[PDB]
Amino acid sequence: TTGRIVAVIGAVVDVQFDEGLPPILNALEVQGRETRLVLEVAQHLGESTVRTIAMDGTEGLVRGQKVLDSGAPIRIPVGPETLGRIMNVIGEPIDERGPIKTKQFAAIHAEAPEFVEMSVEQEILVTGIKVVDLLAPYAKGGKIGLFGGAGVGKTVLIMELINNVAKAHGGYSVFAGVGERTREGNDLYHEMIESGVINLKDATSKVALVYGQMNEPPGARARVALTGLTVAEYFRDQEGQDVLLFIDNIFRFTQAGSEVSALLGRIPSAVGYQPTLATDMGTMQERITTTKKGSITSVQAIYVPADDLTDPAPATTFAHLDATTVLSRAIAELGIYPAVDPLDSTSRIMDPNIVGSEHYDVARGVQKILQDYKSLQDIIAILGMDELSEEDKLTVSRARKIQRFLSQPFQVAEVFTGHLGKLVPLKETIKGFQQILAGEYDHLPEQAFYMVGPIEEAVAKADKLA
Amino acid sequence: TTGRIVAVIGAVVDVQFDEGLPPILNALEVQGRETRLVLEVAQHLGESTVRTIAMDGTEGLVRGQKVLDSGAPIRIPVGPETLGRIMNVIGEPIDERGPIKTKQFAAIHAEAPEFVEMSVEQEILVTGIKVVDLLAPYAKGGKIGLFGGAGVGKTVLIMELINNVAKAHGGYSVFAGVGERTREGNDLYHEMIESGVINLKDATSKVALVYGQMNEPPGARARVALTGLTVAEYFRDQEGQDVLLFIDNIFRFTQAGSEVSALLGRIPSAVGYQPTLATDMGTMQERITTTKKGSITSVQAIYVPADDLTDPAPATTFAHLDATTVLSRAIAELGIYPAVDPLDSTSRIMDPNIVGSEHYDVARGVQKILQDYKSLQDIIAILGMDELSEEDKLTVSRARKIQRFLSQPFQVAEVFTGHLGKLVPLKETIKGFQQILAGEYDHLPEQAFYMVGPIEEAVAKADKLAE
Amino acid sequence: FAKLVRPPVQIYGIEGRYATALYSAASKQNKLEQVEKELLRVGQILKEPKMAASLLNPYVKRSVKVKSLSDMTAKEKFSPLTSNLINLLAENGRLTNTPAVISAFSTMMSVHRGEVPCTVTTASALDETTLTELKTVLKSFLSKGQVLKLEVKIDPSIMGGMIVRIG
Amino acid sequence: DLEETGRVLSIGDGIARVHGLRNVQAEEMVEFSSGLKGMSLNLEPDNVGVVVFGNDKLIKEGDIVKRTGAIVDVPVGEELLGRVVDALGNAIDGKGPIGSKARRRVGLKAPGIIPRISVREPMQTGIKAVDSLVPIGRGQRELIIGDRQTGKTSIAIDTIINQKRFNDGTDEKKKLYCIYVAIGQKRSTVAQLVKRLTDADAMKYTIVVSATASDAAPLQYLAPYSGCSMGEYFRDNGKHALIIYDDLSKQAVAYRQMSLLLRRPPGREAYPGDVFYLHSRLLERAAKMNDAFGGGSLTALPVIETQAGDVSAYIPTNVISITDGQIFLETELFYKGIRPAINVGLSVSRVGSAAQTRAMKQVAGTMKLELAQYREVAAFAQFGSDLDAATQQLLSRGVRLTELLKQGQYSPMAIEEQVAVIYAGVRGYLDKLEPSKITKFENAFLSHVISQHQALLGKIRTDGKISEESDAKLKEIVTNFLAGFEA
Amino acid sequence: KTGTAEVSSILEERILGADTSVDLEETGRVLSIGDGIARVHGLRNVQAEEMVEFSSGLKGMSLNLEPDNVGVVVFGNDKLIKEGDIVKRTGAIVDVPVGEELLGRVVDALGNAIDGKGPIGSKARRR
Amino acid sequence: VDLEETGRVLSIGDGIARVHGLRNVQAEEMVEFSSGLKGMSLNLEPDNVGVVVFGNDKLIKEGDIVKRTGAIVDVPVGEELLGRVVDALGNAIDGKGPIGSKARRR
Amino acid sequence: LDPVQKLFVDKIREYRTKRQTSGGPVDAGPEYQQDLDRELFKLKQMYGKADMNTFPNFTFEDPKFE
Repeated sequence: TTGRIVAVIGAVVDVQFDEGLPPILNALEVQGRETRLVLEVAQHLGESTVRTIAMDGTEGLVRGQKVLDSGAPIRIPVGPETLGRIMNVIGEPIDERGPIKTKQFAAIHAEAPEFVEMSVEQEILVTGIKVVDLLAPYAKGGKIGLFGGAGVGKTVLIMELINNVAKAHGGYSVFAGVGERTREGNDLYHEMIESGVINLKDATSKVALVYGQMNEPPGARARVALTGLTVAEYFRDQEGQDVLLFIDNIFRFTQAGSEVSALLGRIPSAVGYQPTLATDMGTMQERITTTKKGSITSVQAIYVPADDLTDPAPATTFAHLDATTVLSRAIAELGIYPAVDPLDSTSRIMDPNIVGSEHYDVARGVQKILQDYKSLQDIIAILGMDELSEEDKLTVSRARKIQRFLSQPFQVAEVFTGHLGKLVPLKETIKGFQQILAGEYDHLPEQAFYMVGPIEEAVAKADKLA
Repeated sequence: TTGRIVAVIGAVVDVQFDEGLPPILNALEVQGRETRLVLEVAQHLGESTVRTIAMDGTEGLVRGQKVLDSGAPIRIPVGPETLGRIMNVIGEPIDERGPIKTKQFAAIHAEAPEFVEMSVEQEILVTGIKVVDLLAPYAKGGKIGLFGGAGVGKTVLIMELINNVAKAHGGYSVFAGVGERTREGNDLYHEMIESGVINLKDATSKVALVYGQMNEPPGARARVALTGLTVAEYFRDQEGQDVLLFIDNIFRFTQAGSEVSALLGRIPSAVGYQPTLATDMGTMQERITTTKKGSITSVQAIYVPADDLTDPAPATTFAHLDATTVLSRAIAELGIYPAVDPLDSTSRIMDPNIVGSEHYDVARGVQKILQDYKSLQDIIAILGMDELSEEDKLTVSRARKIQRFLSQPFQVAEVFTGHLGKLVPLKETIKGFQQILAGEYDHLPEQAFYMVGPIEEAVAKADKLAE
Repeated sequence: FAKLVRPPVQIYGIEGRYATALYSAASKQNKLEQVEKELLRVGQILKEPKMAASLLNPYVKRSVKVKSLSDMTAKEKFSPLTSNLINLLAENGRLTNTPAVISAFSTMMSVHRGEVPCTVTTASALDETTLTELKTVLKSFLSKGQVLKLEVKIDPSIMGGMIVRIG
Repeated sequence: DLEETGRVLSIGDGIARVHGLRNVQAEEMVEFSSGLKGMSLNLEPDNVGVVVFGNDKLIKEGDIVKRTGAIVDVPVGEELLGRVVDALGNAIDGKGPIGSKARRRVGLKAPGIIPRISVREPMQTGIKAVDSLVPIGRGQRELIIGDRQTGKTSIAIDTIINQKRFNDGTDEKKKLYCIYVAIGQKRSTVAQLVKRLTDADAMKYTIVVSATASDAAPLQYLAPYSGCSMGEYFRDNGKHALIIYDDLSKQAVAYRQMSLLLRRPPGREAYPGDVFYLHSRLLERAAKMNDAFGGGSLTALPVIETQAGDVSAYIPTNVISITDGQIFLETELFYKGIRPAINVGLSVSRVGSAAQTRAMKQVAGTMKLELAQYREVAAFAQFGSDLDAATQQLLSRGVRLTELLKQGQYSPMAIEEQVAVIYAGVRGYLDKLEPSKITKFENAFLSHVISQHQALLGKIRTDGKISEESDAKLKEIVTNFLAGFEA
Repeated sequence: KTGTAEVSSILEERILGADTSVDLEETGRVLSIGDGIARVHGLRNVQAEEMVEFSSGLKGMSLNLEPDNVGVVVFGNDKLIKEGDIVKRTGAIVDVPVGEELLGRVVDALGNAIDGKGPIGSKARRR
Repeated sequence: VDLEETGRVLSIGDGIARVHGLRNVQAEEMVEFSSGLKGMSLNLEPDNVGVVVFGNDKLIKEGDIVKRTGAIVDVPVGEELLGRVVDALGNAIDGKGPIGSKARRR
Repeated sequence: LDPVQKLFVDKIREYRTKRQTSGGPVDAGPEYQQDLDRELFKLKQMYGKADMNTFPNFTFEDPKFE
């Protein structure tokens, strides 16, 4: 079927499709598009006119120009063949490596799965990072939102996560570069290649990259998320997957929506924010889950808008967050990669009623102790440890061991850590810190714990010294 | 004349009258809504269409429906039989004991009584409660707004006043429970019932209750205001009466106006308001007065949204008043009830003249000390103490005693307080604080002053508080 | 001003706010029908550009557009108040809009008392029906035409889909 | 057939300008072609501004709008006691549909004064802190306030679990039927929750009206009204209902939004004004009724989660002023681990005494006040430095008592247990102990009585209330037990 | 404007062009009224900011000289009026009574008593 | 003529030419006014073209023929404006006479 | 067909055909089967792997009295 450009006021393209008006969400590919310019039906304004959205660029929008309903929402590859591949929003090699084919293509509207259809009861995806699991238990199907110091090997870490998890767990990955810097993604590209997390040779990487960078128009930038989702559901259910969905950076979603809203004759509510903010959010959030088979776990780069989180948007976000991650320079500075400040690595669902009590307690002991030790960092800053007793010495030392012990070396940033990385199963992990808590290894070298994944290699390492 | 409802966009009922439009304000009876749906003509929208307002709600209306002008604005039952009753706008028995059989009917409209026909300069109605009278003495027949966040014992407090005062008062009273929790009104009812002042044996009482609860569709809440006025006016002038007019809450009223403003196809305002707020009020408040024929001392409870006063509506409000009771959320928050910000609750009506200078002065010193005292409070708050002046210390403490001395617990509501601490007849009040001014008390406690009555007893309590 | 008169259909007004004028106007003076036919005429008397397309050409001065498009021509026998309303829609640019007023109108003395129910295929076909009696059936019989799967379908007319629709 | 049908005049933004069906009975939920219902809110002449139930993606214009000819009602019944539904009372449980097939207009109003009857009730939460300090009676709208499932939600469970005792008891008033209106609460959240409630099997006397974090906005919006209609049924059918609205913050959001999208403004905080009416209309319908209503109740537990403790926050101010108190919970305390976490200063029942239980009152009434001071000196006094023993004790004791108002989540109680542990502190017994041991004490203390002083419990239970005698038995328990409890 | 008189009644006669012919020029019919805003159809010839005079006697003023009607702020009631009410021009904007006998006097802003000292004398009136 | 490759200035506010016609207009084509003067046709409304006027309203008046050039702008490019101060047509203001750049690039 | 039960017939005889195929009703075919194979296997993952068609037997022991 056809549309006419009847009005262009920018990328709100008033299209009159006159062979009926296909339901909102239908993708049209506009005819006369050299620059294959997809319009999504947004409103049926009537007059056989729809308000549609360019998710693409324009010009040569010679009026009345012909527009073609694809009869569906935008269809994009689904199926495994996306891994290792970078597609634009509209599902096309911006890896610039020829077709990112798949087998199945999908119209990308597909929303909010039924509550019963989940295994309504969700479960930690084991990261293996001691600290990670420990401090913020990461849930299969869950949304974890990654607040974090910039460029700190956020990415490095992340790459490593793919390595440990997307590898060790059946975890797959999606990278959705939503509104990201094309450049950083470029850089990153090379980084990924480099890291080997992405591979070309074989494209049997764990990650399909979808980018709908700043370059995209908001609708596109906005929408690269559903697309990414659409695949991830594919893998999730179909490939049963624990998909890791890196949605990077959600703020850009919010931003994309919000922008349009006004123009879209929608009151973009508080702060400008699209009145639907939540609903947008929700409908989307409901697609992130351990269904029955598979989980789409969303690893969400979260730019901290206005570093404000009461910030209605974040307030909403809170609802969407089971576990919250702030990556911390403070820590980083300590040479500790992980740069995680753990106090910001929580899950609201913390409790012993919920996050159960050894973990929790050991942790409680840990947050407390470390802090207490931190209280001592102020105290010691004055009094020195000399004026504190051995339980303090101990705590300090332990805290310090623990400190180091959160450090796990990195294959990637051998530059930051100094070396090749590890992996640490949880039992060992908690045991590890619990053990340090038992003070067992005296205070036989604590720098041993530095950049060692499992606790033992440090104990051993303490010995090689001692 | 008849209209048919042509557009219903909520309880903004657009009626297109198919013939003659009576002037705006005609109360219409909708032909069909047995759910006695008065539409009040609001606008003549043009081409024999009016915007009318449902007071009521709407579900079930067929777009079509015939409306027959009730041919006037609202006629309401008036006269004394409304005393001891719950009337709504239409004076229906929310007493739920059947009608409020009157002689008199009324347009719920009434206008501002002539300026000359008013009394020109009124004379103090003392307010009993020590702190209150003292700092805010009122005028007999006065309009007092009680700004205060509702429900903080705010409401309790008004009741308590009523208790002290409305009790103490004879004349009559008009009580309007607007927009307030029906639940509280229920209790209150029973309480009055109980009190037998809501006479269970007089159709009258001495008090008429008019209600325009929250859960209502707006018009009803909105308009109950005029109604209540009509009655009280009825009593004031006609019954020559010293009426007490209790309103809870004008805030909900104002809000009701504002809410509609949009819907009324008008612009809302700043903050959404009714931009006509002022005219509405001016005219309304001027409907209020204490003329010669009687006096209405109107105690008007004011929920102040988010206690923002700044907030234009309250900004306006102030004009209407001549006594403001500004409650300090903070003080209330100190539990301290009295909770008022009295350097904000005002009357110019305090006088060396009228209130005699003693009171007055004693107050001026008080107002002063306190006014200074706050100023620091903050500084010092973080800026701790002493490398300072301790004379200040003296005032601080003193201020604090005084502070506490304003406090009187909710005597009656032992349920809320468990505490009594009484009312202070005025000389004793003046005396009280004056004595603190004499500062003899000062080696004494602080909560002695808290939640009590007569300074003597407080003193007694001081001693006692000193074990 | 006047008082409300509205031939059966009747309408909603609005681009027929005029229609309704004449649903009171034509109606009154009961050149209801004179004009009723006028309108019909006008429709195609209209339809060709000329001094009409004139308007489009913004730059043609409405002032004199009326004196041309309606002076010599639209008063050719369209006048009573009819040229004046022409000259009103004229002013009020409702000329491109006029067809719809006719549409709106024309369900008027006949079709004024139209036929409505929304009924499969070539559905109703504005006629007349008397609600106390059935009129329905009759019609159907008359024909054994229309298209009903392509045209309105067994899903409406008898749920082809519904059995699907339960699941 | 299409007999009388109308065409979607326009659609965009889920606002269907609907042409035709013209004589629509107001606030008829109508049905569109799409299965989808909408309710024809706005009667403009030439069209109907139609609030769409479900969503506009589906939609195509000119589409047949059918009257449903029904004014919004929601199913009412009791078979939902034992069920999870969506707001329209249709399941989501997937067990197939509820036995409750009665429907009831949600368009209903809050009864009058005479219909109503004031409180004098207790209403037990099993959360000691709560029934004591913010003592609860049945019918009451009261704000549950707390900041981001800060156990906020947890609370509701403990109470519900407490109503277990009644519905599993036989209560003729305390048999509180729980209506859980879940507003905005993601499917996971709910799914999860439900899973628990069912486990708490409390689900049996419980309706869950469910607006998760998926709904069309009016749906979320509607959900409470749905609940509203239903709970009044119990209330009025003598049955004693409990509704949890969690939370209106979201509902309002949807609603404002709804307005906004309707290009209807709002006011303050971007929120429209008669959202006040919203809550009022909604909440006033929760009440404590006279006997004509079988006396029953719909006790309303609205939940508003403070946003950053902010309540001045117009809509919170609103709700607060409606509620007859708030239970503000001190979230940092929660986070300190303190569960309950309460900001009891910010927890009030202005009411107080009509809403209490004598058993408890006998120790707690007195205690509340005494605590008023302890707490007062916990805050008032604040240094390093000591005062006197009294107060020092009060702090210590107080602190002990603080543990007592905690309750490791999902562990409510029957009145005697609460009173019991309380007796121990009030009456001086455990000023002594420390928090670390309080908690322990209680455990022991309970097993002690559980075993033994079941008598006494029996009594306390019996009278619903303490006796000095029982006390004397208690006196012994505590002392002795206390001794056993350490040594 | 774009609806009114495009719709009937008002329109319904303009068609003919018979409706006083039209006039309402030194007259108006209240085109729409509500709320002290008399949109007054006609008064067409008007001065700017003319105080006009009502069929309810009253004044309002034609500030807004619209090509159709007059936005008339009616300085008062709406419960008097119902639409179409005749507004007669005064051909005249406000000037106000001024004088020196106002010294000693409380008048309303009309420069009319409210003083209830009976009336004032108006010597002058002045812009 | 055209309300295609010409338009009549539908309205001119002041520098916004709502231009009647041009209806085949590309998105973002620079147009040329009957006054030379270019404007660029951003909003193709069916009824007008919102055209940003690269000129002033004291320089013309309505109904004016606005002609398509058919071009979306490119500006001269090359690499010899090195020295130049130009207007943003990629053409001078330096008053050296012209530029060096005679290739143009979008 | 809308002697409405004929649409039940319309379905039903194609149930009659399908159920009067094998597996009772089949034509679901191998694609269904791979889907099955996963969830049927995936079930076993939650649930253990042995006597899902026979009775599991068990054993009883102690470490020490620690």
